[PDB]
Amino acid sequence: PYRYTGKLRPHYPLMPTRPVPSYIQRPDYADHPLGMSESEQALKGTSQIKLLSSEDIEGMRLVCRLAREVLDVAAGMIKPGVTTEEIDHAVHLACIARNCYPSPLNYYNFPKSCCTSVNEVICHGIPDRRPLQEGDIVNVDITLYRNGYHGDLNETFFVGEVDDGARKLVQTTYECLMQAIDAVKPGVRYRELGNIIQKHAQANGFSVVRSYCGHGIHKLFHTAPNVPHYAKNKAVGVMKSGHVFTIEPMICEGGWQDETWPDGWTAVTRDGKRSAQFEHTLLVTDTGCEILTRRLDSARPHFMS
Ligand SMILES: [K+]
Repeated sequence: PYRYTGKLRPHYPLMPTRPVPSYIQRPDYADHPLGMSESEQALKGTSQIKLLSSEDIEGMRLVCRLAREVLDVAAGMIKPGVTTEEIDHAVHLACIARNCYPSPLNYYNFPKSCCTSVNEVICHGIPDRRPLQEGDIVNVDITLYRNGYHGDLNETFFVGEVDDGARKLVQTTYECLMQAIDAVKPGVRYRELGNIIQKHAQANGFSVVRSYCGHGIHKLFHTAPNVPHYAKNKAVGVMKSGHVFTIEPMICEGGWQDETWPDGWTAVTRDGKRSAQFEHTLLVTDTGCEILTRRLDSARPHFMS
C-alpha cells in the first residue's frame, strides 16, 4: 500500500553492508546500534556556531579536497546501464583509498556510503540494483570523514542525452547555488541565501524544497547554522570569518512538497516530477568565502562537459 509518486521504484535486495577496514578512523555514530551521533546529540538544539581554529581550517580543507576527488570518481562512471550500487561500491573503495570514512554509512543506519538521487528523488536516495537509464538525471552526494572532520558535496549529472526540461532544471539549480555562494561574506545573515535562491528558481518556473536545508559541518556531520533555501525563512545567525557550512539547494520541476519512501530515507517529490541539487561546503573568510569542495582542475561542474 505505499503509493509511489512517480515511475521510480527501489530495486532490492541490497548487497550486504560494506565494511570499512579498522585502520580507518570512524565517526561516533559508526558503531552506534541506531547510528545516532552522541556528538550531534550533545549539541542538539544549539544556535551557537563554531569559529574554526587554524587547525580546524586545515582539517576541513583536506577532507573537502578528498571528497571532491571521490565525487569526480563517481562522475566518471555515470552512463546508461551502470547501477547506483556500482557507483556506491566505487565510492566506498575511493574513500578508503584516501584513508577516509564514508560519512553516510550507518548514519542513522543509512545502509550505503553515498546517496544517489535519480529524477523525482529529492535527496538521500539509497544506491540499489537499478541501472541508470538514458535521459535520467542523477545526483551523487559524497561526504567523507578524516581526522575528525566531515566534508560534503554533491552534483547532478545527465545520463546520456536528456530533455530540454532536464537541462533547464539542472542549469538553474547550479545557478541558484552559485548566486548563493557569491553572496557569502562576513555580516550577511544566513536567512538571506534562501531569498537569493528562490528568486532565481521561481523566475525559471521551479519550486524550492522546504523540508531539507544546508547546515554547519565540521567535527559534527550536521550542526549549526541551519540554512534554508527558500525565501523569507527564519534562519538564525550572521556569517562570520571562520564559519563553515553547506549550501545545497534542491529545486523541483513541479511543486516543492516532499514525502519519504518506506525505507525511511528516500525523499521524493509528492507530485513525482524531477528535482535537482548541487552542494558545496563553504568556509567564510575575512572578506568572502572559500569553496572547500570546489574543483581545482576544471572551471565547471561535470554536467557542462
Ligand atoms: K534527483
